[PDB]
Amino acid sequence: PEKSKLQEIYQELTRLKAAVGEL
Amino acid sequence: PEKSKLQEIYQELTRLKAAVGEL
Amino acid sequence: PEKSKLQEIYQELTRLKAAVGEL
Amino acid sequence: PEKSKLQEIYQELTRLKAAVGEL
Amino acid sequence: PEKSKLQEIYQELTRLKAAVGEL
Amino acid sequence: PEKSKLQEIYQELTRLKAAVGEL
Amino acid sequence: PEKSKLQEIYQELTRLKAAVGEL
Amino acid sequence: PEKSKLQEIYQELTRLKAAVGEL
Amino acid sequence: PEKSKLQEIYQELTRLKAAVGEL
Amino acid sequence: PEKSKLQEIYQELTRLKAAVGEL
Amino acid sequence: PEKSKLQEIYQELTRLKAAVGEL
Amino acid sequence: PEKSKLQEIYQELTRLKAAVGEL
Amino acid sequence: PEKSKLQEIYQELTRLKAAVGEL
Amino acid sequence: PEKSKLQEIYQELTRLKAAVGEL
Amino acid sequence: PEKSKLQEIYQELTRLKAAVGEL
Amino acid sequence: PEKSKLQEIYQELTRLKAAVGEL
Amino acid sequence: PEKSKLQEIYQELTRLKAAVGEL
Amino acid sequence: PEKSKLQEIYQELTRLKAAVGEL
Amino acid sequence: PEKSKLQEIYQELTRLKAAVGEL
Amino acid sequence: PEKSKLQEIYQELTRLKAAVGEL
Amino acid sequence: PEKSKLQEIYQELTRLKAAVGEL
Amino acid sequence: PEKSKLQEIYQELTRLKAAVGEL
Amino acid sequence: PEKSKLQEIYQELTRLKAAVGEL
Amino acid sequence: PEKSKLQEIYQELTRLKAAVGEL
Repeated sequence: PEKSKLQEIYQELTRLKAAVGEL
Repeated sequence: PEKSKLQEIYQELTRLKAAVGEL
Repeated sequence: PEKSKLQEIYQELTRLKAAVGEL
Repeated sequence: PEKSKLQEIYQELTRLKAAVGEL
Repeated sequence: PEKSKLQEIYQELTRLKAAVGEL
Repeated sequence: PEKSKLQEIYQELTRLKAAVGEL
Repeated sequence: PEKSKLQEIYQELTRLKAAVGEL
Repeated sequence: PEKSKLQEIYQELTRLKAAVGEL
Repeated sequence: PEKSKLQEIYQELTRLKAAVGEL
Repeated sequence: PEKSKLQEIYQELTRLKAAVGEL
Repeated sequence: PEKSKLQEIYQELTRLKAAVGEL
Repeated sequence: PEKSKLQEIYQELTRLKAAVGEL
Repeated sequence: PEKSKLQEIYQELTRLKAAVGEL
Repeated sequence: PEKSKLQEIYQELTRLKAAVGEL
Repeated sequence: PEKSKLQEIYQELTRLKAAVGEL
Repeated sequence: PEKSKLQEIYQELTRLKAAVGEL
Repeated sequence: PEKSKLQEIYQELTRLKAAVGEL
Repeated sequence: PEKSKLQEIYQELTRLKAAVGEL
Repeated sequence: PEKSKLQEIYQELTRLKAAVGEL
Repeated sequence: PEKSKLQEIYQELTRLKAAVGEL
Repeated sequence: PEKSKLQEIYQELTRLKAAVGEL
Repeated sequence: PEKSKLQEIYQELTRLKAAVGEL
Repeated sequence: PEKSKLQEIYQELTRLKAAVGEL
Repeated sequence: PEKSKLQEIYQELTRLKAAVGEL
């Protein structure tokens, strides 16, 4: 597992948090 | 921790993003 | 990072998916 | 990948779970 | 927002429809 | 809460508007 | 969609029910 | 369910309240 | 306005029709 | 109260007007 | 249509009944 | 039932009151 | 004006007709 | 009181006028 | 037609009856 | 029954009173 | 003038006719 | 009193006038 | 014809009866 | 019976009174 | 003048005729 | 008294006049 | 003819009877 | 019987009285 993978996971979570905040 | 684990995590996030987009 | 950490992360995602399915 | 990264991921999930519980 | 809220809204509408039908 | 619920609510309102227009 | 929205919808319905009861 | 749906529901209620006030 | 009001109006008219028929 | 009620009231008035015109 | 309208109609009928009783 | 209906009813009553006053 | 009044008028006329027939 | 009553009264008066004219 | 009219008619008849009784 | 009828009746009575006064 | 008056007049004439017939 | 009575009176007077003219 | 006329006629007859009784 | 009849009767009596006064 | 007077006159004439017949 | 009586009286006088003329 | 005439006639006859009784 | 008859009778008596006065 590489650093760039966890970043991409973290970045998805961020975009999921923002979507819920628009519900 | 192996690569296939983070993929499965990433893949779940994807299916969570899609579900919220149908709310 | 240890295996048990990614499992706990995966398990949280699971419980988040189920909550959204009850919205 | 370091321990502090998975913690930050876990912590985001936590704050996402709480937001959905307020929907 | 939870399921029980939309039900209570739907149930009010129902009782409003019935009242108008008695006018 | 799912999309089909708000539709059913919207559809009831529609039939309530039409009933009042016949008073 | 937030909780305060469905409340405002519910509250309008309430004031509509009361108006019809004065017809 | 999206924000624009509850608005459209709220807006219908408004036009229903106004119609009853003309009875 | 309620159903019982229009009935009472209709019933008065009836008793007015009968009175004129005795003139 | 329904449309057909006010019509029946209006129709009675009509027949009362005609009776008085024969006095 | 409002309550005060049917009252005013009912009140006119009353004064019409009384006039006929003086014929 | 609409406002214009009760007005037309009220207006007929008026013309009935005037006719009786000419008897 | 009531029925019994015109009868009393008619009845007087009758008794006037009979008186003239005795002149 | 009906039209036919006043006619019968008027008709009696007529026959009373004619009788006096033969005195 | 008003009550006072039939009275005046009745009163004339009375004075006609009395005149014939003096013939 | 109309006003003009009772007048015509009253007017006949008048002409009957005058005829008797010439007997 | 009453019937009994003209009879009394007629009866006097009769007794006058008889008196002249004895002249 | 009827016309035929005064005629019979007048006719008697006539026959009385004629009798005196033969004295 | 009035009462005072027949009296005056009756009174003349009386004075005619008395004159014949002096022949 | 009319006024002119009793006058003609009265006038005959007058001419009968005058004839007797010439006997 | 009465019948018995002319008889008494006639009777005197008779007794005058008889007296002359004795001259 | 009748005409034929005075004639019979006149006729007696005539026959009395003639008797005296023969004395 | 009046009473005083027949008396004067009767009185003449009387004076004629007395004259013949002196022949 | 008329005045002129008794005069003619009276006048005859007069001429009878005068004739006797010449006997």
